[PDB]
Amino acid sequence: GVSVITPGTNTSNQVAVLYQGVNCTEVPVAIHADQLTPTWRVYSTGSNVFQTRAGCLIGAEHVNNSYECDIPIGAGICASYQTSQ
Amino acid sequence: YKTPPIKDFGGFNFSQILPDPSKPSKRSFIEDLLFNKVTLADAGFIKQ
Ligand SMILES: *[C@@H]1O[C@H](CO)[C@@H](O[C@@H]2O[C@H](CO)[C@@H](O[C@@H]3O[C@H](CO)[C@@H](O)[C@H](O)[C@@H]3O)[C@H](O)[C@H]2NC(C)=O)[C@H](O)[C@H]1NC(C)=O
Ligand SMILES: *[C@@H]1O[C@H](CO)[C@@H](O[C@@H]2O[C@H](CO)[C@@H](O[C@@H]3O[C@H](CO)[C@@H](O)[C@H](O)[C@@H]3O)[C@H](O)[C@H]2NC(C)=O)[C@H](O)[C@H]1NC(C)=O
Ligand SMILES: *[C@@H]1O[C@H](CO)[C@@H](O[C@@H]2O[C@H](CO)[C@@H](O[C@@H]3O[C@H](CO)[C@@H](O)[C@H](O)[C@@H]3O)[C@H](O)[C@H]2NC(C)=O)[C@H](O)[C@H]1NC(C)=O
Ligand SMILES: *[C@@H]1O[C@H](CO)[C@@H](O)[C@H](O)[C@H]1NC(C)=O
Repeated sequence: GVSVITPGTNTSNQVAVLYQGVNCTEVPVAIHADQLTPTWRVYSTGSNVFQTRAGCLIGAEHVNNSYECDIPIGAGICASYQTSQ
Repeated sequence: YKTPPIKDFGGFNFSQILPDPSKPSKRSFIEDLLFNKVTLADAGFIKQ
């Protein structure tokens, strides 16, 4: 499955995608070279690709802090919208 | 809440039920038995 992470329509248009139960090597192979079910590929470039237990997280900067869950993701990961922003 | 390092509980004993740091999974002794007893399937690991 493919799920979209957003902090709100107008809080920001910035969003992150999750390929739950996927390895962070096929989504790079899911670049615009081969057109998978998703059509957009601008974020497929990455530069912030993060691999987690739940799957592959793209477009979301990875930090090394601890906070209360904002948006559940899975396998001990929650993402929020903080600062730069 | 973190348990105090000194286990002075008036003779009452909880070492087995309290976590032991040595365990890679910080689980009490009894908890480990429960994990082994359950023949879990479809763990959902990332695998590869
Ligand atoms: C969050 O903090 C941790 C550190 O507690 C970061 O892990 C690693 O921390 C070291 C030192 O800051 C980073 O420097 C590199 O360390 C490696 C160790 O093998 C060394 O070979 C390199 O020459 C360099 O000195 C390291 O890059 C950093 N990341 C690792 C090991 O993956 C952690 O990166 C931080 N999380 C972030 C920025 O998202
Ligand atoms: C609870 O009672 C005893 C006596 O004070 C202590 O807990 C005991 O800790 C040992 C671990 O050493 C447990 O088994 C023992 O293991 C060693 C190897 O490590 C082995 O050589 C011994 O023959 C023995 O099998 C023992 O089961 C355990 N007993 C209990 C009731 O936990 C501890 O000091 C006491 N804890 C508190 C809070 O009073
Ligand atoms: C996702 O895809 C990447 C790449 O396809 C996988 O990276 C692979 O990770 C394993 C280890 O986890 C590597 O195997 C290693 O081989 C050396 C000998 O060459 C051995 O000494 C090590 O103990 C280890 O077994 C492997 O080289 C590496 N690359 C590939 C193509 O497999 C990754 O495992 C996949 N899954 C995740 C969660 O990343
Ligand atoms: C638009 O902005 C306001 C901020 O107060 C809030 O209603 C929300 O962030 C947005 N409206 C939505 C998501 O319906």
